[PDB]
Amino acid sequence: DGRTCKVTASENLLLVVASRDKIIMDNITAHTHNIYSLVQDVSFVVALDFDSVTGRVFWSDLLEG
Amino acid sequence: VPQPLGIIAIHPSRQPSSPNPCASATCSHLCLLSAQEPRHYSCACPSGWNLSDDSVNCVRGDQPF
Ligand SMILES: *[C@@H]1O[C@H](CO)[C@@H](O)[C@H](O)[C@H]1NC(C)=O
Ligand SMILES: *[C@@H]1O[C@H](CO)[C@@H](O)[C@H](O)[C@H]1NC(C)=O
Repeated sequence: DGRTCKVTASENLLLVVASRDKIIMDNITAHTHNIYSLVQDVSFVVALDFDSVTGRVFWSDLLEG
Repeated sequence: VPQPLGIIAIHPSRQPSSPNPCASATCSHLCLLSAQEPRHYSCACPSGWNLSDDSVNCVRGDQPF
């Protein structure tokens, strides 16, 4: 269309959400959602940030401080 | 999702590549990117420290608080 932009690196996307005991992860392959949990031992996740250089995920916990 | 406080998206497109000003620096505590030209970098000491005229070094305390 000469107006839309798409990513050269594969369209596959990773989306991460923080919900109390789970760092929910969704993997959008094609347009199919795939849902799994990153870590078992977490208590109350509040803030999530992603680091591309190491390939790491950072999160803060309200109960563990 | 019962308690979705935080959300992050993880793709190579969300952390675009850029040259690093700090790689050239050698200050002893912290190097931070800066909008000010031409260095585009500045150095920061721990909370409570001073910064010497030698912009790459820091001095500590010596005053009541
Ligand atoms: C997402 O899912 C695909 C297919 O299961 C997999 O190849 C990929 O490694 C997963 N993670 C990312 C970041 O794409
Ligand atoms: C830095 O040193 C000066 C004395 O030269 C002192 O008065 C000052 O309080 C120190 N730093 C700060 C902002 O506390």
